[PDB]
Parts: sequence; C-alpha cells; structure tokens
Amino acid sequence: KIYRPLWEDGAFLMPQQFQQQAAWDVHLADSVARMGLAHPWGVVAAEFDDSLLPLSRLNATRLIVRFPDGTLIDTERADNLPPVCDLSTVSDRSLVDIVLALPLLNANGGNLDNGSESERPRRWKSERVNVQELAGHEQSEVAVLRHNLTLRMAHQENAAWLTCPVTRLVRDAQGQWCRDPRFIPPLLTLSASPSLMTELAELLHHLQARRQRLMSMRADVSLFWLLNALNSAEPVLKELLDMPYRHPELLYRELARLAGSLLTFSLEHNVDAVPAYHHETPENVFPPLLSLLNRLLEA
Amino acid sequence: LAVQHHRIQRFEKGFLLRGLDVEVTLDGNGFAGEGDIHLFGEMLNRFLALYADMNQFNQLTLIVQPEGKCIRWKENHNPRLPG
Repeated sequence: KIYRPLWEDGAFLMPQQFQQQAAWDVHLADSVARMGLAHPWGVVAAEFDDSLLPLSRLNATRLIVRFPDGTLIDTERADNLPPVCDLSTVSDRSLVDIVLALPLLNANGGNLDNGSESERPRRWKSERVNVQELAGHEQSEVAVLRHNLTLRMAHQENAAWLTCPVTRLVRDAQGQWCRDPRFIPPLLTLSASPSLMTELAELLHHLQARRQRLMSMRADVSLFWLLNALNSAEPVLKELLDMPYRHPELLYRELARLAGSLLTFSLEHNVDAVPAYHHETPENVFPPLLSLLNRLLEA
Repeated sequence: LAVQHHRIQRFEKGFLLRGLDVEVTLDGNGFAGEGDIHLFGEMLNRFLALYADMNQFNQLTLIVQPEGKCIRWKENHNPRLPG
C-alpha cells in the first residue's frame, strides 16, 4: 500500500508523509517505463578493478543497476560501493558467479540499520554527509540514506536478498582468477557490456561487406530478395549500434526480423532457429542469434 | 592590543552546540615571529579551556596586526555527547 499524503493548511508535518510520497513517485515512474518496456530492470554499469584478483580480492569501482522492484542503485551519484569481496574461500572452485545483493523491504518497519544484529538484514543505512546549498553560499551536514549493498556468490544462500549478476570469475591458465571474457549481466543498456558491442560490430561489418559484393552483381529472385532484406535492415541496425544507449529489447526485435527473413532461403537451419528473449540470461539469447546471423549471412 | 568575543553557533553530530569566540589582537613585534606567537597562543588556548564554563566550546583567534593575518585554534578535547 502507498498512502499519498494530503497537504493542507493546519496539517501537521510528518516524516511519514515524505516517505509515502517518495514511494508514490517511484511507483509512478515505474508505471511509465512499463508502457513500452517489458523488462525495465537490469544493469547499466558493472565496472570492477580486476588488478586485485591475483590477490583474492574483487573490488567494484562503479555499479549502476535497476532492481526488479524499481529500486535504483547509482554509485556515481547517490550510493556507496560495497565492501571488497574475499575470494580466499573460493579456493576449491574454478568458476564463480558474483551478484549484487540488496536486502528486501520490511513491511512492518525497522528498515534502517541501527547497528544491532538481526535474523533479517536491514536495507538502509544512515550516513552524515556535507551538502552544499545550491541557492546560496553555505554548507551543512545532513543525514542521507544509502542502500545496504554487498557482493555475494551465487552458490551461497541468497533468500534474504534480491540479486542481480555483475561479474563472473574463472580460473585462468596460470591458476589465477580473471574476469570471464564472455559474460553478460541482464542488461538495461547495451553499452553496459563491451563483449556484446564487439560481436555486434562484427555483424554490422559483415553485413556491409556482403551487401556490397551482392550489389555489384545487379533467376535474380534470390539476389534481389537478399539485397532487399539487407538494405532494409542496414539503416536501422546502424543507428541502434551507433548509439548503444537504450534497452536491448529494441535491438532484439530488429535482429530477429533479419534472421527471420534470411531463414526463408536457408535450408541447413531449423525453423525455430531464432531464440526467445530471456532477459535474465542474455547469454542464451544474443551470442546464439548472432552466431545464427553470421552463418545465414555467410551462406 | 585588544580583546573581543562573540557567541558561536555550531553543529556537531547533528546537534546544535554553543561556544565562545575569543579574539585577541597582538602586536607581532612583541614576539620572535610565528614561533613565539604560536606557542603563546597554544598556552592561552589551553588556559581558556581550563577557565571557560561547562557545555561551552572555546576557540582562540590571534590577529597579527602588522599584517592582518591570524592563527586559529579550533579544537575540543573534552569528552562530550555521551548519548
């Protein structure tokens, strides 16, 4: 429940009014996003300092992520980085999935961490910070809220937290830990994962190269059809990749159309070669579809 | 040369505390430069702490009249805000 406050002359000023108002505004913003986007939540930034992996330490540098319940985490502007994750207890493993954990809300209050211990982790922390007044020329210390964020491993119990993948660590040839070159967090912004951008760039290159080769050849049904399909797609895919700053859903639809058409003349692939969109696990969507497109195109 | 004081309104750990601003103007020619001025001020600051009343913080400002610059002592060694 959200109880929008009634502001009026003679009304008392209360902290409950402010807390409920904030909840409403977040809800309203979330409602708007959902008008066009199936899955508004996901990762925007997941930058880590991996220079300390040789010393069994994983240290985040910049994390930005929208959680499944509308909660927005922004290290750059509002939140603090989580404590450094100690990998010394991972010795017996060869692969670890690291997620960012956020404690879930207590319906009956007591959400703020007062330094005491409890069975269920607190969600909010109070800190004192120096804030500059924008209008004038003065500063003061005020209380602000931070989220109680922490890094946890997928193989650990995570019932009490909402989680979102941020990085995956694998043993290298030297026995050292390193970041997996082919790991994709559930994305909210395409630029959040360079691995994907790179593969997409290769696709665009191949499409242009093939299109030009075909075009110079202008019984011709296959030629004209293929050129039409490629020429139609290029002007759109281009833009989407030039500015990789939007929800991946849009890209998926465009790539799916291209694969859909090409499969018409291809014989060596199954009808349902195009994968479903799985927001939670992009690794089972994009690299598959992209590999398909590369083969369909090369053929 | 001169002694003046002002009320101080300051915050600490979210609480509003009272204090006293003690400002003294000195003729810098009476001291062997900053070495002596500082040590004199350090003593005076300590003395004020032992003279001033309870629930009051005190700071010392010394002005070097020949130049207009000053040295400020802004510290509090007293146990406080137990709860």
